[PDB]
Amino acid sequence: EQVKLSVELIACSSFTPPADVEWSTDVEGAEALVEFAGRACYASNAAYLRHIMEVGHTALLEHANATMYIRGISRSATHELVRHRHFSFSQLSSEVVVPTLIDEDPQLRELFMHAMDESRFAFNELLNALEEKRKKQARQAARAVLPNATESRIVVSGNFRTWRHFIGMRASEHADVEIREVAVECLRKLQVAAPTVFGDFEIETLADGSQMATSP
Repeated sequence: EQVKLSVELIACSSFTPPADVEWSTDVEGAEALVEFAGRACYASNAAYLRHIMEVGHTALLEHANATMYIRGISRSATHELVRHRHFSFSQLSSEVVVPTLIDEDPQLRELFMHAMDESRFAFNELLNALEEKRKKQARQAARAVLPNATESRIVVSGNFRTWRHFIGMRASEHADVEIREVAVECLRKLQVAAPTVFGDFEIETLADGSQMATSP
């Protein structure tokens, strides 16, 4: 069965100022935390976070964290995701993800889904023969025939700087296609959660229908 990408923001930083500190702000949560961390080194929130980014003191963004639950991401794009070492992961220990270039062609999709069945048939058949004559090891041996398109479900956490770095690298290049879509959907959720920290990124749709994000 074919599944599509679904990214859900499941965690963000909840902020509470210290009682004795004389300080108030217009925003609530992670952006108030980044503002507190900035002022703690020595007008409004959005004006202040614009200045942090302008001077490029991104070490302050490391206090705010966000967690994503990502579904409908292939094993290969999950491998590209875990290459980013400053994230923490929890991965799922049948569903299949089809590349956009194949999905937009019904002829190619029919052939892709046929190959997905072939792999599943080969997996089931090998697993049976392995369990005929320890069974945890029979499953992980049989999994060797499973394609890169196999859907994985992953919980991913990192600070705002780690996110800004992931988006800035993946949502810009072309190359690769799936990891872009993941990065654009992550940014979109982060722009709802933290408008100013992630407002410099501009989401645009390309000629071929896929989206990308760039920053000056």
